[PDB]
Amino acid sequence: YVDKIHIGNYEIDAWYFSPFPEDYGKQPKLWLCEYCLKYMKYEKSYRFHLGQCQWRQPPGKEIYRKSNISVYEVDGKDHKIYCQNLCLLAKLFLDHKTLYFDVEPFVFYILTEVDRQGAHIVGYFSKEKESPDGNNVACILTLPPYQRRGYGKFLIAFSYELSKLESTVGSPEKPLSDLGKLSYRSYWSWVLLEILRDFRGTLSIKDLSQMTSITQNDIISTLQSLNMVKYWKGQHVICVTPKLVEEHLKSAQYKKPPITVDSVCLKWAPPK
Amino acid sequence: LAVPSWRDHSVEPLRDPLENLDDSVFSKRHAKLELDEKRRKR
Ligand SMILES: [Zn+2]
Repeated sequence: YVDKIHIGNYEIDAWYFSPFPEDYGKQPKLWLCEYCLKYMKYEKSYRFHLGQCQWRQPPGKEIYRKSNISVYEVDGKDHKIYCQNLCLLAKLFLDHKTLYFDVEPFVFYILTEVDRQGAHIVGYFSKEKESPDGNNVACILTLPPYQRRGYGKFLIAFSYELSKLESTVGSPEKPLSDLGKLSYRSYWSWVLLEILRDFRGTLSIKDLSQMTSITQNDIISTLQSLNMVKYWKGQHVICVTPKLVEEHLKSAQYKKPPITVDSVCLKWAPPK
Repeated sequence: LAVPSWRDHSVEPLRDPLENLDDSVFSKRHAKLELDEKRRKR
């Protein structure tokens, strides 16, 4: 059982088992390069690697840059080892995550804090290029020392900005971490309340779906938890009132994400 | 603990110095588990 890793300037306690291969899985501590994510069992390997490795960012393409955060798009087929290493890293903090080596069918979006020293990984989500159910996120993770800062909700918003450009709806693929579960609920609720506040709730479920790329099922689910939807005997109807929306946007429970995605800062289109 | 945590540790580079960090090494080490994963999915 790997009890902790050293990556960049942090030693982080592992939350869960991760199948680092062969003998690496038996080590009580592993050392990861914060840029290329290669794992090592010996401190000296790490320290030598520090001065040798010339990576100061994820591989792949920087597709987002706003202030000190950038997102890098990494295709599992172009940078297989990096992505395998990312998944093994993720699994240390992800209970329910199940593939980590068959990365070719995935694209990975790596969230980074950028300083003069480089672009530092703080989290990611993976996305199955060809989802038969149209899942727009497979797994999502903020690394522990960066949690509680809105990075999870940023990545979730980001996944929908991609879906919007693809002109489709999309939903995360079960299962999600419990923290992911709460970030989705919070992000969906805010997004829908923002719209129902500004449109005076005069739109259909389908409309909302088109405006946000949140699937109709997930919109309905969110509106139910908000007590703002009713099954008219054939279909779901939005039942919103000024009181409901105001006293929801008030309770600090529902707050704007501290970090939001600026479409103008996203330079990306789907493949073609 | 029941509540995993983290801490600031600095390590200095080692300039003039057992594991091979070549991509080659990783692809070899990972090759089989990839196949295993592909099969289980199939
Ligand atoms: Zn490296």
